[PDB]
Amino acid sequence: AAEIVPSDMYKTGCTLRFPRIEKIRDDKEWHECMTLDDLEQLRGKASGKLASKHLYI
DNA sequence: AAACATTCGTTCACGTGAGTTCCAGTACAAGTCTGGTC
Repeated sequence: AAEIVPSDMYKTGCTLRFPRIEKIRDDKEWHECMTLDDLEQLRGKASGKLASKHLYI
């Protein structure tokens, strides 16, 4: 997703911008899902934008 | 004088380069489905 933005249609209080599926993980169990704490940490890490680090070459 | 070896023009098979047709991979563009909010 491009970023995480506030919303009122979802329980987490936030929704993704431009979401798309990259892979249906057949190796991850259901209990390995993200947690609200991790989502809050990711949201606060870079002001909601999911692109933080710098391209290198 | 008679027998054997060599040479020559011919013949066949097999291999390699250039032309033509057909199909797969690639590129791009448009269509279709979806997401989010105000």
